[PDB]
Amino acid sequence: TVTYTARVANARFGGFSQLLLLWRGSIYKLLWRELLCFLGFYMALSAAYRFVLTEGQKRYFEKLVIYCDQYASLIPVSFVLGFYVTLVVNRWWSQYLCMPLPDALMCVVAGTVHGRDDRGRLYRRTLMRYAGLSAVLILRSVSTAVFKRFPTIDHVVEAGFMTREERKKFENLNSSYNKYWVPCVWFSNLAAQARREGRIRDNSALKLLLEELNVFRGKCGMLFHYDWISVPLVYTQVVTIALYSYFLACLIGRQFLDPAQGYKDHDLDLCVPIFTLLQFFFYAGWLKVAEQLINPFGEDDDDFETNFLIDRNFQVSMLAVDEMYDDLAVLEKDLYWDAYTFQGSTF
Amino acid sequence: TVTYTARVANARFGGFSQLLLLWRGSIYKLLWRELLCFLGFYMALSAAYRFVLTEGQKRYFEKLVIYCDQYASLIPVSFVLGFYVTLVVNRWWSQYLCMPLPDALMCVVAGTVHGRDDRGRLYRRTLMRYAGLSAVLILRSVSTAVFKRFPTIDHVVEAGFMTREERKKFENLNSSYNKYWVPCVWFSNLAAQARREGRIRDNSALKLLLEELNVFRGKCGMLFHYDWISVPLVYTQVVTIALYSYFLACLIGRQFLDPAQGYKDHDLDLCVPIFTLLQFFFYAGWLKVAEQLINPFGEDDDDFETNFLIDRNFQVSMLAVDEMYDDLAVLEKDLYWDAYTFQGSTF
Amino acid sequence: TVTYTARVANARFGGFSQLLLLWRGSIYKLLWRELLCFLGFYMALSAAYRFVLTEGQKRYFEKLVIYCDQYASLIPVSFVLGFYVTLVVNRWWSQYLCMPLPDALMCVVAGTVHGRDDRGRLYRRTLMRYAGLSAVLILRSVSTAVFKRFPTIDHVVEAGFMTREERKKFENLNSSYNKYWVPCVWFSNLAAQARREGRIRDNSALKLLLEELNVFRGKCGMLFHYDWISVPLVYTQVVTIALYSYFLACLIGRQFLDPAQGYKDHDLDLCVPIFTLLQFFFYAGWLKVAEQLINPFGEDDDDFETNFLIDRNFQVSMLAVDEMYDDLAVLEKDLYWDAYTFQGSTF
Amino acid sequence: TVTYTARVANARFGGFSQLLLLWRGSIYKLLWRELLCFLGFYMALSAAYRFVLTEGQKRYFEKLVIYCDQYASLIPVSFVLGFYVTLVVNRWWSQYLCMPLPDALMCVVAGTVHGRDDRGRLYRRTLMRYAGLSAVLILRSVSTAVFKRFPTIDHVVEAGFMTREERKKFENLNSSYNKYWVPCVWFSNLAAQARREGRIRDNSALKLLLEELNVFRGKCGMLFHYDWISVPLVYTQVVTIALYSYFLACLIGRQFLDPAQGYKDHDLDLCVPIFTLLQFFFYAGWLKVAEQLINPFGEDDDDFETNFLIDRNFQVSMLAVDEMYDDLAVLEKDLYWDAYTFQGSTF
Amino acid sequence: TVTYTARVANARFGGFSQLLLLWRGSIYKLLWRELLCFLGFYMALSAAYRFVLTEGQKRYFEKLVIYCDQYASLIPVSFVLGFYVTLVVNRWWSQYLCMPLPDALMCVVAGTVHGRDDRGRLYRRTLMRYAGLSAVLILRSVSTAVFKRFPTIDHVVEAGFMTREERKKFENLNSSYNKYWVPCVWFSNLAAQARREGRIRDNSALKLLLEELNVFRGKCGMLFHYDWISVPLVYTQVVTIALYSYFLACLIGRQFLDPAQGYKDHDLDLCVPIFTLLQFFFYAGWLKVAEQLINPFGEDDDDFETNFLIDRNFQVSMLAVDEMYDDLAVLEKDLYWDAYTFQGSTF
Ligand SMILES: [Ca+2]
Ligand SMILES: [Ca+2]
Ligand SMILES: [Ca+2]
Ligand SMILES: [Ca+2]
Ligand SMILES: [Ca+2]
Ligand SMILES: [Cl-]
Repeated sequence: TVTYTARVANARFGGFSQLLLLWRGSIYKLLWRELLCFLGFYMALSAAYRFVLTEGQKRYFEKLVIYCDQYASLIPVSFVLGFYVTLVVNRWWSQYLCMPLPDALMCVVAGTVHGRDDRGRLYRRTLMRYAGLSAVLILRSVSTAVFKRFPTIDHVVEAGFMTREERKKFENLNSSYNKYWVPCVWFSNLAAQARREGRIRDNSALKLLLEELNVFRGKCGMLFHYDWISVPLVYTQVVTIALYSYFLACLIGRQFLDPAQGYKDHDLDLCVPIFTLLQFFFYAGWLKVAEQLINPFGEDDDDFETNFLIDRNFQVSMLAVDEMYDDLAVLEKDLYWDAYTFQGSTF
Repeated sequence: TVTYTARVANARFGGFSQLLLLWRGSIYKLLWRELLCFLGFYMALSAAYRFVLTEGQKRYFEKLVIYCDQYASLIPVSFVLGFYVTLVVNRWWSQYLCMPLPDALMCVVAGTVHGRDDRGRLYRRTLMRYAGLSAVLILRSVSTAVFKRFPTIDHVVEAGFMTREERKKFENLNSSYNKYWVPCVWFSNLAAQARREGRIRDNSALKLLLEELNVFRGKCGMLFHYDWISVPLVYTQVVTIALYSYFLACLIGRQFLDPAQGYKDHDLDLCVPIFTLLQFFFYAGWLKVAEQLINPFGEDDDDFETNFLIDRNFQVSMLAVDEMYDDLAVLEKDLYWDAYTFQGSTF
Repeated sequence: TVTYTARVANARFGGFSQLLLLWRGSIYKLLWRELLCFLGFYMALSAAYRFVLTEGQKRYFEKLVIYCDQYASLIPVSFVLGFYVTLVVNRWWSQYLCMPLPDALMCVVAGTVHGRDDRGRLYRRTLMRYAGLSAVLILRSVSTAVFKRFPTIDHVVEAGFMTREERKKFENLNSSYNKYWVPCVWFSNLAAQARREGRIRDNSALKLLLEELNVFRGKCGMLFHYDWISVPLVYTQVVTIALYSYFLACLIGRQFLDPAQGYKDHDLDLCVPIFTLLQFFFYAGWLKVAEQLINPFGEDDDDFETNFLIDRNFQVSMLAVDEMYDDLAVLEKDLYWDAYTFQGSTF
Repeated sequence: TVTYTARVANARFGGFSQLLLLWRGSIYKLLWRELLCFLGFYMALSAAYRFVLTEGQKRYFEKLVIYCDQYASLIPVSFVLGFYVTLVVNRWWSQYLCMPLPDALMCVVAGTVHGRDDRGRLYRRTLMRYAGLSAVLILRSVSTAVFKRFPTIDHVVEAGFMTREERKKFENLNSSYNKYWVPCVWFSNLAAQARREGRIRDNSALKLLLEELNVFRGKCGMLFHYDWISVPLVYTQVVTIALYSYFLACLIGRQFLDPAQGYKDHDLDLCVPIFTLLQFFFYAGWLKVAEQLINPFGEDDDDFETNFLIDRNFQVSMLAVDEMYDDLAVLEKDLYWDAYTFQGSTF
Repeated sequence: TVTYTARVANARFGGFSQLLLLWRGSIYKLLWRELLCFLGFYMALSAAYRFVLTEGQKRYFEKLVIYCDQYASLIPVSFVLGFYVTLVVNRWWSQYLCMPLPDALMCVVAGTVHGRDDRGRLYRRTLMRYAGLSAVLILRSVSTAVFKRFPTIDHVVEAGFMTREERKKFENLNSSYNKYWVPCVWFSNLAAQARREGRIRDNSALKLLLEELNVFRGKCGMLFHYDWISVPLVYTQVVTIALYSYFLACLIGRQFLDPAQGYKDHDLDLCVPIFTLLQFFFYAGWLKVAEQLINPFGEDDDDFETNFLIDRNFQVSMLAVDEMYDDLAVLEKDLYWDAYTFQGSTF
């Protein structure tokens, strides 16, 4: 994730111009290799036309260039590209919204699971750790960065998210499918035990805990579903082929023809195809943004910071349910007890 | 479902190029027959023009080709195609999101339905089996793969989702409509019985169970509704006719005319209509993706894996509510009890 | 509703081609009269130009035809048509999703309203009948098919949805607005009475019943709102005028001019305007789909089957709450008690 | 609101043609003045060109007309207009969905607030009146029609929505912001008092009442937010300028030039610019629909009927909670106790 | 926020024309500098062509101008601009909807937290102050205006949102991440303490309080997420480059060429490029609206009034939970106890 929100707080004279000088998470970084390859192929073809082909071969090549220039518009590059990019971007934001967070669960646990002794601390910490463990399992299933951080369940145990006994129970479970849900069932069982023990004082509190757990588990399952159901491969292949074929055609149709031949619209020999290069930049860059966003759990610059989120979530949950439990400041009267540096359209 | 999420984790130099070599769930697989038919018809027309027609017939054919080329643009192929494909894709993702899953219900049941003896196991297993049976019934109603797996209710009984006594009750019910909902009413009655028996310990737990059951049943009903209310047949017919008529016109208008006739824009005889073939590839491929996604419960490569989901859901639910019930590891202090391989825009 | 989901389960070679042979709920059925009128007017104008007008009149007519052909593009037919059709289609699916269904309510009632005697049956049946009656009232308010089935409240009473005493109470209520909500208030009062009587055993059950009732009543109210707030009449008039004016202009601009006059682009006299007819087919068909879908409660082939839904809902609700109440099969061990015909991207 | 749903129940031969004869809430009503002004300016320019300018001035004017005709396409009228209209229409439907309705609250109150004596009637009536008063306050804040009906809080008191004592409390509250929320806090306090008094019999009933109150208050707040956060003024100014500049350019570029000058595409002098007038009609009408819908609480024909809704809501709420409370017909066996005028795709 | 809802209540003859005279929050204010720079560069190039270049240099410049004019269309300015602006506008409205509001929480607190003595006042005021403090913390994290108002936590303490003891607890918490959530955990702990003390009378009331708290905290977290996950920098760079390159090309291609050279379409020398300036105005203005809306928490005229909202929310919450608690007017019979200044489509 490359954040630039602060730079664009206000619309200024050189507002978006300053952002053109950024390299990390930039379009130049994503596309310079492809732009170089396109320019090299175009230059090779141009040099062959200028210095290799004979006069008759040059005449035939000019006819072919005119033909390609006139008929390359038949490829609906923008038609397919726009739909594909819209689908990818919508999926991208939806996937970000599906990353589980323990904030609601930690607030509920701090408010509902009680006891200042070691057993109450154990209950709260274990519930939050079960939530975090389920999140870690799903993330290592769907994210390459998290998987690299946790290439085995032994790594998860050493990171403290799972214990050795929990590891034994986890591995002894006979199931050929992803087990990211197991900590959620552990959470349900532990919450039921706490309610039966009196640590959770009422049935409404247990119900709220279970509802928060279901929301968390649903976000984990949504992450799994997004990982499984990719964007249809047909769409990806179609857009890739459209872009590739269009610019392969432009390699010929956008060639500078000899101005002495009087061809319509071929009157200025600029050598470098500035506008063809700009069009390639824009279209290939659109597709490259789609490529980067299609799997936002990779290791691109603009991909989600899943490891940072794991660390932050675990730290915050443990703090909230252990250090902050029943640790309020005395009720004091505030500043305005005795009371800077629109009413409507019809009023 | 053809998953390629891992291949596209990062935006690489040859990122989407590698995906062009996939056959299963590809555009080539879906469209090679149609492309071959179009090319064969075009080649037949070209050969007839080149070797059969007389000089005057050729002149008239050239006039007709020019006429078709100039007036085939009147058919709004992209206008209708884009709207149709957008509608189909939105319905496709919505339908996937409507497939029932027992995860929330299994967590609630493991947390709320109690008893380590045979009766408690029976309660939990039967509740999860009722959910799974309702899902199986709706899926065999709407999915051809599931129906092939379960062509009769006898198959459902032999698969273990229904018992013989439940089968008798199910068949004795006098109703001419789909009975996918019957297991949900069984679930409600059984949950009420468990609460009255004391297995469910509080009214809040029963309420949460019923809410989860309603969510599950609502997803089943949404699957039924999507199966019933197809995309309007008028739209399908209109898009099919638009594509067919446009490319039937292109069969004539895209013909290579004799360059010796001096016709504007007919100067190079390439024989093979490369760009016409590419345009057909793209437009027909867009419509073929729509065709494959319109009913995502068929047997296409990219259709949903409903049988796999049935098996996974049943296995996971049974495991969670039977083997994992009240089977927690002792409360142990975690690694960080005593405590790898951004704050905001204004900070 | 014309359902063709099964025909399109798989993407086949002749996939959407087979659907072109359907008449009921087809584009041909909706548009053949208009296509015939357009063709007749075009043919009348063509015959007048060919056999009536004098040479000078023909020259002026040719000038007018060229003028109309060149300036008819100024009418943004697709621009307005696409937005209108998108709005109509979104409203159409939303309206279908707003049709009330008693499934959630029937499950809750079967689980919460108790008693195997006559009084308990009366309670459950009356609650479900109140829901069904409210749905019937709203549907006869908004649907022409339902209104034809129930042209008076006497018809509703004879259909069994309302009793004579309930009819007296309903008619004695002094209100000038639609009374579809009255059965919902009856439902609330009856549920409160049942809870006070002990038939509903806990306050949570009553709360769940009231929440389900509110969801049902909200769907009824949404149906009322969609019926009341039509698509803005300005949009309908604008799209109708755009289509009509565009094709009235095409009646002149698309005329076949005498090829002996050497007019640019008028070189082939085909008599029949194939592409103009195809363009009219597509655009007028788009508008006709909008026309059919704008009020989906009419009597079009693709309109919702409201009477079928009323019958199905009443039958299923009565069955679920009366015959299926406390009618479970004994708890039996299932097939897999002792245990056919993907893990992630990083795995 | 101009409702025409019944007229469009079925797709008929003259389906949308009949709607062209409606005046109230029509495009003609909204746009005839602007169309007349455009036509008058065009005619003035045409007369000046025909009868005032000298030959050399006419030649320069013809050059300017050709220049304007060719370069007026640079203004992206449709590009900005479509986005603006889509935004406005989405906001319009969202705003309609945000108008508070007392139906859910009245059902809950009739089911939960008890007592057939004067005190129970007082409780129910006062709760519903507090909801209605909050709605009235917000509506008079955001709607010009409601404000005209209630130009002062004295008008609200005389309408019966507020009492004199409540008025004293309302005015004594020291707050410089809109007070539409005050009746909701009164509702919360009164519901708490009723629960403490025993009129509300359980804590779940009070919770459901408070949840319904929060939904109602949230809709009121959404109305306030929509009133406050207008569509960005930049967008409105940009679209207005685009339309105005485009058609000011068309005033010159669409002029009929002398056919004797042989200018390309200027061969027929029709005097009246039929297609330019039609294009203005369509584009200006699109913007006028946006103008009418941008604030749907004004006094346009198609604006929401806020006063009617206020009256209906108050009448229905009072009826439901006072006359219909505990006023059920005896439990009678229905018609079908002893039992007119699809199963799936795979079946 | 520049509100103009009242000005546009009705569609009038000079409806949107009046809005063109507004300066604050206008397009002119945002874009006059850029328009001036573009005009100055164009004028410099024009003067150089007219008075500096030699005849041969002028011929080459004319060729280059024609080349740029014909090939500048290859840059898909509108294609990228529309998608970018749509994304930005959707994010803008979503971000506004995510600003936390205490209305629901204040209603719940006034209805559930009881006691007319000093301790009850302390409880209610402290709960609402915790909500407001969490909102202030997140807003100063994401908003530059709020941060300027509260550049340090000392400023927050002096504003009365935090106490000195709460400040000590807040700073002693060992966490490297944003602490906006800490007041929410304080709220949970304080609500639990109040319930244990009897101030909250039932478990359902505590559950409702915790649910409202979770909604509030979720909106705060959504604000944080929107601040963190910016619009992809690739999209911003691509749109900026597209606009800049297109209008840099127009600087040359839109030059007025010497009419004596007989160049096609260069016949009228107007000196000032009116339509090029209008096109720049529209496209650059679209991008400037995107720039202003991309971070709606800056200090633009149309940015959200976060400080006003903070003040209003605190004042209203304190009033509702302190002055308005248990402060109802006696239950009086209303005006209509004894009872101004549509039924459906089928009726
Ligand atoms: Ca990626
Ligand atoms: Ca399929
Ligand atoms: Ca209809
Ligand atoms: Ca209005
Ligand atoms: Ca800003
Ligand atoms: Cl609840």
